[PDB]
Amino acid sequence: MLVLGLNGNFSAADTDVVPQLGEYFFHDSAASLIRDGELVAAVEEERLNRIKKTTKFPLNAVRECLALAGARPEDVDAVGYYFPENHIDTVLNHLYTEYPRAPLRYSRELIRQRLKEGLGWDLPDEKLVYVPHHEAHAYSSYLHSGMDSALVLVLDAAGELHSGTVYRAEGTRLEKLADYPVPKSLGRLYLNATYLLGYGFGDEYKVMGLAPWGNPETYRDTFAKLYTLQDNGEYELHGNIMVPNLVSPLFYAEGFRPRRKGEPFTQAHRDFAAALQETVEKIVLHILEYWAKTSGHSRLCFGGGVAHNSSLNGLILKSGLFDEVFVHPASHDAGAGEGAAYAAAASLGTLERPGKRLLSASLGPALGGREQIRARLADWAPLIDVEFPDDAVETAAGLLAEGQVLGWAYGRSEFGPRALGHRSIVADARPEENRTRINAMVKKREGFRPFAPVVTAEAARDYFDLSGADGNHEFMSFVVPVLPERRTELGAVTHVDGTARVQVVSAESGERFHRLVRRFGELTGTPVLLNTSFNNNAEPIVQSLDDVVTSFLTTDLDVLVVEDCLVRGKASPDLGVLVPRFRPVTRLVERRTAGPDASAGAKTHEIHLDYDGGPSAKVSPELYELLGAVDGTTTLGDLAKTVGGLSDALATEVFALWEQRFLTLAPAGDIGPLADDGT
Amino acid sequence: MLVLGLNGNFSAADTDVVPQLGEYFFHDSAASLIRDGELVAAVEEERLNRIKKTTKFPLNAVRECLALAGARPEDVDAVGYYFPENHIDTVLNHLYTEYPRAPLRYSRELIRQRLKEGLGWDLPDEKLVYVPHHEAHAYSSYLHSGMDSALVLVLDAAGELHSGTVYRAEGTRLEKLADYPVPKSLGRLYLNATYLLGYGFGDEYKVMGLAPWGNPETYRDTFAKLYTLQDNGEYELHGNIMVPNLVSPLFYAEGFRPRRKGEPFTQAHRDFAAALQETVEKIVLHILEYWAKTSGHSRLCFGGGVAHNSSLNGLILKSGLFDEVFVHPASHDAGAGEGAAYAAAASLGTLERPGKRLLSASLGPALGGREQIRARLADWAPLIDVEFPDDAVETAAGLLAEGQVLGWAYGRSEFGPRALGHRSIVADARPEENRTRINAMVKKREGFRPFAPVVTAEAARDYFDLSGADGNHEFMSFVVPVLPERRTELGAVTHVDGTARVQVVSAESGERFHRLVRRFGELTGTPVLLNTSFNNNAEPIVQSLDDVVTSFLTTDLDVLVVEDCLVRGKASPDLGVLVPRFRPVTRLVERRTAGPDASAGAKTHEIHLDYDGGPSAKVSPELYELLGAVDGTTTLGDLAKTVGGLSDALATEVFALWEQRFLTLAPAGDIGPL
Ligand SMILES: NC(=O)OP(=O)(O)OC[C@H]1O[C@@H](n2cnc3c(N)ncnc32)[C@H](O)[C@@H]1O
Ligand SMILES: NC(=O)OP(=O)(O)OC[C@H]1O[C@@H](n2cnc3c(N)ncnc32)[C@H](O)[C@@H]1O
Ligand SMILES: [Cl-]
Ligand SMILES: [Fe+3]
Ligand SMILES: [Fe+3]
Repeated sequence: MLVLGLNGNFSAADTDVVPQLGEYFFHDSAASLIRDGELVAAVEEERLNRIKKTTKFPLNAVRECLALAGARPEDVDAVGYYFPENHIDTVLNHLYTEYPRAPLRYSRELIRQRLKEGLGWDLPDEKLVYVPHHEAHAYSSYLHSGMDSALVLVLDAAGELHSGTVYRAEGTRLEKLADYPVPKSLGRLYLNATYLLGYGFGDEYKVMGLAPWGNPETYRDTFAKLYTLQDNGEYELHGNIMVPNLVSPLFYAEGFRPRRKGEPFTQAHRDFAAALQETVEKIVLHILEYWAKTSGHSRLCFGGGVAHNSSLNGLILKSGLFDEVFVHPASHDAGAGEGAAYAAAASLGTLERPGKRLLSASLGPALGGREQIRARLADWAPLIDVEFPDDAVETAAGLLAEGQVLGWAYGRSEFGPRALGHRSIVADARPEENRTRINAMVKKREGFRPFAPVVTAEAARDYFDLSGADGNHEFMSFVVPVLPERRTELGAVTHVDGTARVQVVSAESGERFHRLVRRFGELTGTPVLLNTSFNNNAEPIVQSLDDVVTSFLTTDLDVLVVEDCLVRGKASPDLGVLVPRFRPVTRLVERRTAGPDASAGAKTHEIHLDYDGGPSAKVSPELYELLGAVDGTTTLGDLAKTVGGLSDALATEVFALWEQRFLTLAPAGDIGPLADDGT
Repeated sequence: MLVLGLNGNFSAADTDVVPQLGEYFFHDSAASLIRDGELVAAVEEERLNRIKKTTKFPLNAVRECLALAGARPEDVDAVGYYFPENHIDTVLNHLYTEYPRAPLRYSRELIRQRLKEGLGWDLPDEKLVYVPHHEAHAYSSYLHSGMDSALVLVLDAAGELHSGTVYRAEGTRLEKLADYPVPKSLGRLYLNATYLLGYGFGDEYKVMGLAPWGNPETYRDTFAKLYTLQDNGEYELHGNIMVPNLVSPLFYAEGFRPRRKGEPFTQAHRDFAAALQETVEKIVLHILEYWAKTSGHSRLCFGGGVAHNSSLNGLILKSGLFDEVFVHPASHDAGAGEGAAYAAAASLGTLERPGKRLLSASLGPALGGREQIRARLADWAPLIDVEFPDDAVETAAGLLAEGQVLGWAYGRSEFGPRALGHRSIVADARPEENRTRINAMVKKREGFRPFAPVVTAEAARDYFDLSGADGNHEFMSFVVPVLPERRTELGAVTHVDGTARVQVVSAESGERFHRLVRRFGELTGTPVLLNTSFNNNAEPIVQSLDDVVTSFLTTDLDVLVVEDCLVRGKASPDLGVLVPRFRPVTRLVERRTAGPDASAGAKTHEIHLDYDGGPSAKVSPELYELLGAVDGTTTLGDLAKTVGGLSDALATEVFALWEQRFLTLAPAGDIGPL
């Protein structure tokens, strides 16, 4: 029983179905593959087209999943899509009325066209199954829990009918107990508020990170005017007719000032985050207190995008409402993509389910075999120095004990937003200094952002308070207090309220990463490391060896450990050997605007990425002339010859474009097809 | 007592308050000036910045109104703005949360900044008055009616609180009788439906013109699912939670396929428009049947943007529900700007009002004095031939009788969307082939579109069925039946259903235009002309002399009559003497996207206008190089020398960009102050 689960919109690599298609129109595209009831492969398209939370059709994700499964497209028994057909087609139809030049192609025709043109795959109509959105979420969260029965709660921003749903799950059977309508979305509430802080879609985790720095008393009475808790676990959100934002009109009327780009976070801003987080917590605990008592159940699965609020999950864990709580690594729409595969199989006979609780999210493409990796690392010679230690974990453990910050790339990439030791950046977890050192310098993000610890299963309870229930910690789903007697010891991974988004690694969840942290513990007396995602501020988590090396070379990391090779950056790297390549969304433009006196203004030049929210950057006339000749094969050095050579000024200008990922820059050729490692 | 009325957003000429500010965020910007109760000047900003239904701050309109009144900024006693302060600021606040780079400037600071930087006018806080939106519509529509008591209905997309409001008016006082919430908007319903016919904001009256070609029965039962009439003049619209469009999900579920831009209008499209138009008529007449008998009024003023639905007005006229009906020429938000002035005046003293029913919309800037018009037409000599007939009206009537299609430009431009004899295109109303060609060749628009007649007041009842109530026909507010025995004769202006959006012109409403129509009637026996607005498909109604000549030369008009000068295009027009200028929104781009094997794709060049909805067009490599050197003073002939002479292909390529208004082309100099 081999079933593809699909989520996201339908745009091609280089264009969107409607020009500048909204980034909120079916985001976090992904593909999942199940076989005989198990999740055999899953990867978000963002890892492959390098567009954070992309909406584009997950064609690459499908190709990669089929390769990991050793399947042809025609081997696939069914395809599940994470919304009902009439709902997606109604939304598409609405986009088409707003863009009258777009041809009338609805989801079924588009899915078949993308697979046909992309994979030579001729999908028969009977193999495509469309699925209720909250059902998809519920299957994904509950079926990987290892539980045989559970209360299931789903809370997200937009199901077709509901923003919230409560189920009773038993075996492979879901029974809806309650629902909440779309305008009551707590995910929409959170996003609406997030905009008042100078942030936008995808920044919710930043707002959650900020909230402990604020006082929830300041705006508590203001938020009280936006919701009311009611009997039987009901609530209302109080809308308005003025703007599509629940929160902005009232806060404007009380003098709140939305944060501007590049501005600092005032105490008003910090307190707003704190009150927003406490609001969503109170409503969800209101829901769960009622449905715990009413259903009688002791086990909870929590899905939907809202279940990436690990602070909320920590409060659910400590509430004492449940004995067990499970949360999936990909609880946002990529998880509904997986769930849709299971719902498609259920629609076509009895449902085969996973045999055990999910412990590892290592499910995307691997980096490649040792032969092809070495070969490719050699293409990078003009830029890096490679060692081959005897025990790369031992060497890495010592280097971390020495105080270095490591890139750590091994095996199959993580499904969902957290890095868990397959595409990670790791450092010593004890010195506070590592916080501003990694935030400001190497990862280039805001300072209030705390860092997440990874600890061995054996030492977990010597450092963290996991009480209140038995939650799953392999995926950093839960924020838990750090025990007071360990707070100062864990100076880098302890938030202001003494809490931490802990990963608990085991020989089961990740043998190599468990070995690393254990071995570090023996060397140091503290088996806890800092673990943050391996990417800079302009890209999602790195996927390929090339992505890994590129990201190493464009951040200030000390050493990179990638499949037992120890990589360092040469003294002066020769950028001239790299071959520049446009991304599918790269645009290069010379512009003239209207001058005063109604002349043609003077030429300016820019590069940008053509998707909604895509970045943009000025380029010098000289780099514009160089980039216009990019052919995909000639090296940067050789292209620069046409403008007098790759001078230090040009190389610096190119490097800064590289850091923002406007172009692909890598040695000639590729690493070739990913080899059969025999697993 | 001198009061300025304002409406629109606050964007400058070249930038918008937020980048790509949506075209619906405070559109139809305009300024109005009232002195001693009388509307002395009014013009929409679109006529001056040449962006249809523009949202930009009406800076040029304010300056032009002050000049027409002979007033200085410091003379203005008050300024009214057509929405409450908190409402417009809440919307601005929302846009700022979506665009965190934009600084937190709200409407009071923005309005005073635009006036100070734009006019040198430091406006004190106490002179700025914000006004309820439907109250502003109501004042405008009622105070110009000539009536001393009336029922006043306002229907539009949305005021700050309501989609519709019903008032009692007596003397100068408005008292509210009823209101309808924002989700019940009939304006929003009609605009939602308009999006299904491949159209957008501003196109509603095209859908209106399509409706008589459709059968209203096909989708009647479908539309019946989106509204319910209730007792005592109430009604409800049934929304949905999938998409922000009331209409599209239901019609999708029944297999409706929204027309694509540049595809024909199928019979299902036509039937869709006909059922839509019937639906809104049913609901409005339901509202008005209740409130006429309840309020006791025999007279009705109807305003708000929905009052530009001339078909609806004609059914209100024939309904027998009222003895009299008045509709203002500018019932959309420009008219709300004017009403904001009256409300501002009322809050700062007693309220002076118009002495008479408004008969003329000729309220914008004029074309200029006779000598500056003659001198400026001389500057255009390399492209035009000019005659100076003894009696231009006499000559024009004869040319019309010989089958010529005339541009007609005189005096002050029309306020509101209809051309009424000051910026008009006119032709013989009799041959049906005139509608076919003027649609295809001159206005360059869809063949289904009807044409509106102008008739003399003395012959109106010989041709049209005006009966029922007494409505005002000076501004083409009402669709009326053409008399059956005249439908054959009026081949070009009788719509498929036998109706016509008539302008009845009189010596009092437009003396010169009336003389033209009367004289044409004397020559031919038919005192009726076709009268369409003087603009091509790429511009709003022409304003200045250079606008009129530009439009004449880039439309396929036979002859232009402008302030008694007879203008025709030269056999070979020398485009090289024209000085190209960028418009403030013109952008010139050389672009590369990704190509094969992740290469840089091949260069392309394009020109575009930088506003939401703005057009774009490809340009050749060599025109791109030419336009890159535009300095605003050098002629196109001199500019083309750098690229090796003004080729015949370059001139042709330039002419087509001129026709689409991507740049300004005009002889050196200008007409000077008017
Ligand atoms: N159907 C659909 O909309 O996709 P989805 O399941 O991925 O839900 C995303 C929603 O979860 C909310 N959300 C996401 N992350 C969140 C976080 N860390 N904290 C609070 N809310 C969050 C987010 O604001 C957004 O409203
Ligand atoms: N409300 C506001 O902000 O400005 P406003 O007074 O100018 O109203 C615009 C509204 O009039 C509606 N509208 C315009 N023309 C229309 C027509 N011919 N038929 C129906 N509705 C029309 C249009 O669809 C739109 O919903
Ligand atoms: Cl591994
Ligand atoms: Fe979801
Ligand atoms: Fe209005």
